[PDB]
Amino acid sequence: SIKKTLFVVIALSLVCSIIVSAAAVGLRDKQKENAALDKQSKILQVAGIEAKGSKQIVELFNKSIEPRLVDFNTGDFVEGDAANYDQRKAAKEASESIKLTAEQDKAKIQRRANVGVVYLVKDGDKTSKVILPVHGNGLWSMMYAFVAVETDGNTVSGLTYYEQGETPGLGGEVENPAWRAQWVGKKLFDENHKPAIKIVKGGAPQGSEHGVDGLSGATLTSNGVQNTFDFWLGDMGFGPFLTKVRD
Amino acid sequence: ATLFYTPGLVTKRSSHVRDSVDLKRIMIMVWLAVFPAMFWGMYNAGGQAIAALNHLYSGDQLAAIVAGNWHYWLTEMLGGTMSSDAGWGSKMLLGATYFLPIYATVFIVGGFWEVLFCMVRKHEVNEGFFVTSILFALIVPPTLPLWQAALGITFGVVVAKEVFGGTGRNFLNPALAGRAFLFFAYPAQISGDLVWTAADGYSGATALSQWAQGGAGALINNATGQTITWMDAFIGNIPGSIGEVSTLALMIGAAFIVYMGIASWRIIGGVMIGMILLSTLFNVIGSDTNAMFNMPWHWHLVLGGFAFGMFFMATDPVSASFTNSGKWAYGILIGVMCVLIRVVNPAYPEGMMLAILFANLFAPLFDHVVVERNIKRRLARYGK
Amino acid sequence: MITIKKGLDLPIAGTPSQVISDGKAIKKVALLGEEYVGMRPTMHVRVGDEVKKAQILFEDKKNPGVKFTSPVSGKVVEINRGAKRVLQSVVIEVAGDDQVTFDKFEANQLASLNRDAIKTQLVESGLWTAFRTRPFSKVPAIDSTSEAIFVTAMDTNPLAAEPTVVINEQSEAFVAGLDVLSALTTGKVYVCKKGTSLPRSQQPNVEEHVFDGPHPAGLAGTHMHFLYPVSADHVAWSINYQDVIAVGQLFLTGELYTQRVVSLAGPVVNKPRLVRTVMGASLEQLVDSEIMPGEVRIISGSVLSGTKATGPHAYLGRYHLQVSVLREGSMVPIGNYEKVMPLDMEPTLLLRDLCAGDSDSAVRLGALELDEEDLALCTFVCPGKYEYGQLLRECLDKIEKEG
Amino acid sequence: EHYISLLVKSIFIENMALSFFLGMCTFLAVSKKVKTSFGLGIAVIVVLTISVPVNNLVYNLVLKPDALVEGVDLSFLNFITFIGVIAALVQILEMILDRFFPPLYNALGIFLPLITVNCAIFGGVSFMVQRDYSFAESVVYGFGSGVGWMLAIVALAGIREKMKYSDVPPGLRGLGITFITAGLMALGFMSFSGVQL
Amino acid sequence: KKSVLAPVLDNNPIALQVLGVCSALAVTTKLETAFVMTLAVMFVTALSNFFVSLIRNHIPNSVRIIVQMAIIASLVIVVDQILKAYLYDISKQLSVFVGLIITNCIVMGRAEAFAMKSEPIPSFIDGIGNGLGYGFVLMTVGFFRELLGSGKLFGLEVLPLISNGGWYQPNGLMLLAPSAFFLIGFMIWAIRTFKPEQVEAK
Amino acid sequence: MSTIIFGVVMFTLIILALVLVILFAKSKLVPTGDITISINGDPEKAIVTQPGGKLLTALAGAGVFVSSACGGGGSCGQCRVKIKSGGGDILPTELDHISKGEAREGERLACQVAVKADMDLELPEEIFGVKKWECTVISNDNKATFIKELKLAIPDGESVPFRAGGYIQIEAPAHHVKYADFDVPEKYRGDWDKFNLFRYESKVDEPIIRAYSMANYPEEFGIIMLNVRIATPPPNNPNVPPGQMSSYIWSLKAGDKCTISGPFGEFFAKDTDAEMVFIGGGAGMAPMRSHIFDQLKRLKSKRKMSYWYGARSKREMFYVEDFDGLAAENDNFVWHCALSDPQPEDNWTGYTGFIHNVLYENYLKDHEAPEDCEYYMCGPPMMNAAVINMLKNLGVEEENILLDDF
Ligand SMILES: Cc1cc2nc3c(=O)[nH]c(=O)nc-3n(C[C@H](O)[C@H](O)[C@H](O)COP(=O)(O)OP(=O)(O)OC[C@H]3O[C@@H](n4cnc5c(N)ncnc54)[C@H](O)[C@@H]3O)c2cc1C
Ligand SMILES: CCCCCCCCCCCCO[C@@H]1O[C@H](CO)[C@@H](O[C@H]2O[C@H](CO)[C@@H](O)[C@H](O)[C@H]2O)[C@H](O)[C@H]1O
Ligand SMILES: CCCCCCCCCCCCO[C@@H]1O[C@H](CO)[C@@H](O[C@H]2O[C@H](CO)[C@@H](O)[C@H](O)[C@H]2O)[C@H](O)[C@H]1O
Ligand SMILES: CCCCCCCCCCCCO[C@@H]1O[C@H](CO)[C@@H](O[C@H]2O[C@H](CO)[C@@H](O)[C@H](O)[C@H]2O)[C@H](O)[C@H]1O
Ligand SMILES: Cc1cc2nc3c(=O)[nH]c(=O)nc-3n(C[C@H](O)[C@H](O)[C@H](O)CO)c2cc1C
Ligand code: FES
Ligand code: FES
Ligand SMILES: [Br-]
Ligand SMILES: [K+]
Ligand code: NA
Repeated sequence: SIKKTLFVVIALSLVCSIIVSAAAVGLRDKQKENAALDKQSKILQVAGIEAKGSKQIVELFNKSIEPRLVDFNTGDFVEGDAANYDQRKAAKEASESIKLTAEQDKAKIQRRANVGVVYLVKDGDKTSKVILPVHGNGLWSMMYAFVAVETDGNTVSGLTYYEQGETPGLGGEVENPAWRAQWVGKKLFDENHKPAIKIVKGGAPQGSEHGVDGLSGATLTSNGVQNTFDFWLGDMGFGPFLTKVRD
Repeated sequence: ATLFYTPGLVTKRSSHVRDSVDLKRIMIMVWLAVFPAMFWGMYNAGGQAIAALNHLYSGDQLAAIVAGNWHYWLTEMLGGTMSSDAGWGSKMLLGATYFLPIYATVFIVGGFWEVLFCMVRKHEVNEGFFVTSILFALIVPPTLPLWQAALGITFGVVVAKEVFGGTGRNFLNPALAGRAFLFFAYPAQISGDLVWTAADGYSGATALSQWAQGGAGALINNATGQTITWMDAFIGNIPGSIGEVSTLALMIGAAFIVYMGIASWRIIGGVMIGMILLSTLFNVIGSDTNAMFNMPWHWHLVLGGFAFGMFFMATDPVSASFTNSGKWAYGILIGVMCVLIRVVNPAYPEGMMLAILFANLFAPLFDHVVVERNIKRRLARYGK
Repeated sequence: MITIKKGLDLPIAGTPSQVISDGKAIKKVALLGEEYVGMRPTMHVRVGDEVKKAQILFEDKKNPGVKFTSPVSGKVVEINRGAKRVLQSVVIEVAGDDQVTFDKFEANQLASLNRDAIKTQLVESGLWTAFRTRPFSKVPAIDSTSEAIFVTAMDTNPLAAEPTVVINEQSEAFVAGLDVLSALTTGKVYVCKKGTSLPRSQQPNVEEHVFDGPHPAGLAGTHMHFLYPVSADHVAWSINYQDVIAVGQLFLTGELYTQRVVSLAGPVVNKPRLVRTVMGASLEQLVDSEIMPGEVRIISGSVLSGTKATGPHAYLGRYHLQVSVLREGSMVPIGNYEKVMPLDMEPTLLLRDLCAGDSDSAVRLGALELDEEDLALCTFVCPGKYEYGQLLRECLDKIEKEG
Repeated sequence: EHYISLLVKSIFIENMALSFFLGMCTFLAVSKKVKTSFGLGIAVIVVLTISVPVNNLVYNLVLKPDALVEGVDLSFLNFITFIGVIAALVQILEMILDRFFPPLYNALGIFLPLITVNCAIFGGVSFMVQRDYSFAESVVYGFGSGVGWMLAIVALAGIREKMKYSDVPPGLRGLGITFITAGLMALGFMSFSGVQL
Repeated sequence: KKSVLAPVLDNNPIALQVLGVCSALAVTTKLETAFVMTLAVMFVTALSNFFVSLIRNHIPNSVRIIVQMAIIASLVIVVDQILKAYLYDISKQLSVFVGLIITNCIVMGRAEAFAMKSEPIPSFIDGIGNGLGYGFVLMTVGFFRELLGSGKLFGLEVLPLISNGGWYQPNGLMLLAPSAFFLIGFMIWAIRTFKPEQVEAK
Repeated sequence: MSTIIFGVVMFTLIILALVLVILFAKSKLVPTGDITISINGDPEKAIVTQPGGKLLTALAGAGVFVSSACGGGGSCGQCRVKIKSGGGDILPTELDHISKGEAREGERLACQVAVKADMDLELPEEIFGVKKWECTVISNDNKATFIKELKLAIPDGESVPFRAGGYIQIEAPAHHVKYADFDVPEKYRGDWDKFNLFRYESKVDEPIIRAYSMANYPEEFGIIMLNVRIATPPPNNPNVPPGQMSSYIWSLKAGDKCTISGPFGEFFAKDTDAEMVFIGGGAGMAPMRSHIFDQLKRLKSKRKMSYWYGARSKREMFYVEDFDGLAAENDNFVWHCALSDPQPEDNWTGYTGFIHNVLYENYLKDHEAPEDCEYYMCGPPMMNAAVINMLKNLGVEEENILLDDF
């Protein structure tokens, strides 16, 4: 009975889609807040601003943080929905992204968005520090981090890896608070402003400006972190923008 | 049981002449075949450790180190010396203090599981455990903790062999499976720069790691500060696992069992072919960035456990292919995989153990292909 | 022509002199029932019955028409039976000269004889039992026919007698026998021999094939594998040269020829040589006064494949042309099986199937082409101690029963 | 070649069975006979080589956000559409057993319908939407993923057939030992863990 | 009640039947993830079996799978949305394991083997029972893998880790799939030795 | 709302396209009309099932019943048909029961073969023709302690065309019966009053059907003689309800009505010249008697015949006059009986023990050709198992031993 099969499949297909469509469209907004507060919790944590709870995070994020958009090819601010720009989606589309060459793609990121979002921290009506999203592939998965750089554009205030997939213990210590705290006070650039952040096998010399101890027995993941910064701390990453911040 | 009164011919057409070879004689031949690598393994284990200790400490500082490590002062008590003027006797004695506890633990613990399965299932004990115990003890770092040795043999004996019915009824190499268990369960004790030498506080990368970092030029014995020549790796005067170091010692033992017919020369031949082809192919392609592309065949041979695996573990009759054509295919995949893992796998400096295990899984398909093509030739009456 | 390299010649002491002499007089002879595959006997004699030369002793229930006749005239002195009343042997005490005669023909007519006529004479005399079918090494059914009859005119068994020495003495009978096989066969007769020369048949049906190499070269299974591959739908027959001489004698003289030349050899044999005896001759009497002192084992057949000549089985087997005397003293692939097996088979896999009892798998790998003698070397070299001849028959028996 | 590299990665480095551990239910069930396993792997390859490329167009032409309309993103129909597409092709595969009923309809039995839920088929399509595989890349991935699954199943069947000569404890025989075999098999597939596309 | 607990030990979806193996080997790294996955599998399996029963008599066999999967994917899709909006943190840990509930063979397997050919209420009872056995396996494997691989049970430090000051060195293989393969295999061994009725014949 | 409508339409459209493709596959990959199934060569016997996979289902629907104890599943293996044409190939589950030689002939399991095109199957003729006879009881006498002979009168002057060693089927209705109602004579009730076997009561929720061999050779026209053993609860399982049909049969008396069906059977005597040896036990005396009477009175066979019945005491023996008359009248036939525990009042002077050992020592041990004798056996499971082992140790092939396991 062809008529019977068409009636049941068509009738079920529209109606089930209706329940699914109603659930997805209706709950999307609630999901939207949940996704936003997750990023705000990280930006505050690295900034050194303790916040806890949705009410505090939203109130404090608006008070202290001013998201902005930056064009990598020029290192200059652009106007847009900084609060909503999705660099991940942009990097996947040729309209708002470019494809990297083997030489340019040091961090193994296949593509780099034409515009990437930055966050400005303002102690008062002036920006006391800038937070830059940086990502690059390690040994096992893409690792995404936020890096809070002081007004100098060279000294780093905080680091946090908010998305990574690596073996806990050997290579997964990018989440370890002690290793992240070692970055505070470090210099992103050298005397001549070339990416200089270096991950040191065996331990950095005491007082090292750009020496962060690598993950013991985890050279491959430590190499990825170095590759992450060498792309973003350079001409095709945030290099041009930080030059403007620098002076 | 019982006794009965009259016979039948079946039982009368017995074997009336048989060959001297038996399973017992096969295992003892292999057990003796690794003795030369084992005795040297200890001398090398002591020599590397003693050399590293003198490069790291001297005077009263060395005395404190010797007093705080039972391996060192036990060597002093028995007549050896930890000073750099120690002769071959003292080096072998110190290496023994590491090997024997590992071998004793592996033999007893693995033997307990063997007898337990035999006791409960009313099987007679099998002599194959002599090879698994000795080989497992010889493919681990000298510094391996005993409790990890116990766990490793248990996985190899039980999970890989006994649950399959014991000797002759499994498909995966038992000794390498225990090493694989420790490799992934406790990688820190069987990897890095701190496990291949018994000199406390010493960090030294082995040749494969050094080559992967800076090529042939990086090959340095930190204790001595001297270049590692190809001759050193062949003889085994290089850091590493106890037993694998001497490609020469392994070849001597491998020749006897190969001549005696215990080890398949088609498998060994296949391994050499697979390595040479792939290693030479990488050499030709070249790589301005990967130092491992340029490692030649003769260097691939004398580094790591290629020789030990190729001769004494890839030749495992139960886990290898049963067809002469399959034996060639089985060996080549091991040789290709070892080079592949060595060159294009960043995480692992060696790939022999993992390679054989991959090949164990596919030896049965190769045999199947050979046999199914044979059935078709027969169904065609051999074109007669 | 066809050269064999995969094989093994056992270097056992005491090879025969290859000179035919007269063996010890035999006053006892027997037929071994278990030698005939799948034979359920219908007894035609009882202990104390008097029998003639070619008189029927028993018949096969599962092979109707096949008659197993006495080798000699005399008295039936025992009928040994084993477990489940399996007929072990029918011992006949030699005593007399009575015989059953048959039709005789001139040598120039044998090639032209009618096929059914040849079958009748062979069956009545009991010489039909010389043929064995591969697959399954059974005596052929009376009504069946074969396109390929294989004559084994070579012996690569250790301590075996040289067929050329025996056939030369009976050149006329051997050629006459080949002519008879030419008329009996639907196809061709394959005379598988070594390079030396043998008397030849002028019939176009009879082709000579030379095989050279270690032991397995002289086995009919090997020759069949290279010349006429056998299967369920392609059955070949096998007959040895001494039975061919008997066939020629039967159709020339009209009498059953039971004389045989067998090598008496072994480490404990004082004068290893070729001796004239009779079919089923008592081996206890044959080797009497010819062995060194001590506890020895008499084997009907070769050391590789053969029967322990003890008790009810202490008689020359029907298909055995040698007597070997010796002093009483898992499938881990070591390259062992492949080295002694020259056939296009995967030995370490077929043997695994026989050990496991995988009847269907063993057939695919070529078990149906095999007799026990084809696996004797595999049994010899097995680090594990298996008896593949027994395993093969168990698989073959399973195939017959279920099929 | 970019295509050759993707194909090698989706077979050996990213073996859906032994590397990602997807499709284990049919893999550990129908693994007994190589012939049945080969048929299933062949059937799985066909289903994958057609499913991923079909879903690639549907997602990029219809379901991708802002594909049909600007401001309308019917991505939420991703899970239902893909499984439905996979399920549709399964019914045709079931029908096709009119030519292969002996070897596979019967050997698979209840599992022939379940090939729609192999994680490998759903998972493979999911990786094609997260990644940015072109239609040509979608075919290479689907074919490559299937081939890697067939190699393992055919390999696991080869091992199991070889083990007929084993004395496995009862209770462990069948499902219990098969789980141990796949666990041991995955160990040897870890040879590719570090490999870089 | 007896029908609900039958698929725990008598016809376990992972031990006797061969369903849901993929999810058992992936989420058993923590008992927390395993338990949420089991409740999710329980919720979907019970409802999916229930809906298929209502329309079993009215389903065409040609488009049978299409009808059924539409039901199964729809429920999981809704569950993913609920998890994203409420319990957002829990949704994030589950990654694709939420979407992969759809391919869990228990859901479609019991839907075809049992819900059709059977009544909706009892079909619902069958879906709950399989989720229990699925969770019996998920929780047993999660216990060994988390205790030895992480030294923790439900995130609670049970075994002090050397990195914290303790004595236990975690086993890295317990974090990988093969451990799950072996644990499940040994679990079946215990069940079939305590229940010889389930043993497979030679 | 807005995007929701957009999603609902694109979804429905997509799935429908899939359904359209699936239907296209149904039209081309699975065309079907109606299948014709041929039974034997008779056009009357023919099934027009539209194709649907099973054969046992299409056949049951048409009117032919083949045994299917398990009900499909390839478990009982009692459903066997010869599908000479059609049916494809033999599935491995069927091969578990069907031998290679039998499968080659065309043997197939109906519950496993899929009807997909016209096929011709060869079903036994006896299945089509089953006849119902509402008989009237003539005698229900106790032949022994726990055996009753039920004599049934065939109605209308009719007779049953059954074979020797055959059996029929009794269809009793729902009934509650008390053992106290039984008519156990005083001679045999000693054991019954001892264990209080009268206490038992049988209750049957629904009508039931069972099979019973005949103990009257075909020429005894008019009457279906039968021997029935009461199924009292088992010695190792005393705590069970009693027998259902046997209790009902014992409850019957003269004048009662009993509906049957039949004939059926394959425990027939082989048409050869070989010596026959019969080994009976308990109710096994029914098929043995029919066999012996058929071969002496109707076939008037001169073949050598022997009968060896196992009993516990002289009272248990029955049909002594008939065998004694046949043994006297015919020189080819001799019968014997052995008492496992002879009574003081028996004054037994014959064989004592189990018939396996009685037969071996008396006849088969010294027999020259035990192998050349046809053996027909019917008796207690312990007795059958013992005899078969003894015969096999004498070299008797399975083809010469035909059993009648009940
Ligand atoms: C060809 C053929 C010929 C036959 N000829 C004869 C014949 O001549 N005479 C004859 O007597 N039979 C004969 N039989 C057997 C007959 O068909 C019946 O099997 C027999 O009569 C028992 O009938 P019943 O229904 O009362 O037994 P059932 O009702 O099936 O009971 C059988 C036994 O099981 C016990 N039981 C009941 N419930 C349980 C429980 N829960 N657990 C354990 N045990 C339990 C009963 O107490 C009884 O002992 C023949 C069968 C065949 C196939
Ligand atoms: C029975 C065992 C086998 C017996 C020996 C068999 C002979 C096998 C020879 C294989 C072919 C020759 O092997 C050859 O080795 C030399 C060193 O010796 C390599 O010499 C060098 O060349 C390459 C560039 O081409 C360099 O990157 C590298 O330093 C090294 O590989 C050659 O590149 C290789 O091609
Ligand atoms: C990773 C490197 C090493 C592994 C890669 C190489 C794997 C090679 C093996 C491929 C798989 C085995 O493939 C195997 O081939 C043989 C013929 O040779 C087939 O043999 C069979 O195929 C047909 C079906 O087409 C069957 O009906 C029949 O029984 C037989 O002919 C097996 O059924 C198939 O399963
Ligand atoms: C089949 C899947 C795998 C199943 C097998 C997995 C078992 C996993 C855990 C095994 C038990 C581990 O238990 C382990 O016991 C040893 C015993 O010395 C402890 O080891 C302790 O003592 C030894 C010797 O004194 C010290 O060298 C060591 O540093 C110390 O930690 C480990 O710290 C503990 O972790
Ligand atoms: C030549 C040879 C090599 C062997 N190699 C190994 C080995 O590498 N590892 C091992 O555990 N056993 C080894 N054995 C012992 C035994 O054969 C092996 O464990 C089987 O896998 C047991 O079934 C070897 C035995 C022989 C004769
Ligand atoms: S749960 Fe069944 S295939 Fe993954
Ligand atoms: S009905 Fe039971 S086997 Fe077919
Ligand atoms: Br980017
Ligand atoms: K590297
Ligand atoms: Na070395």
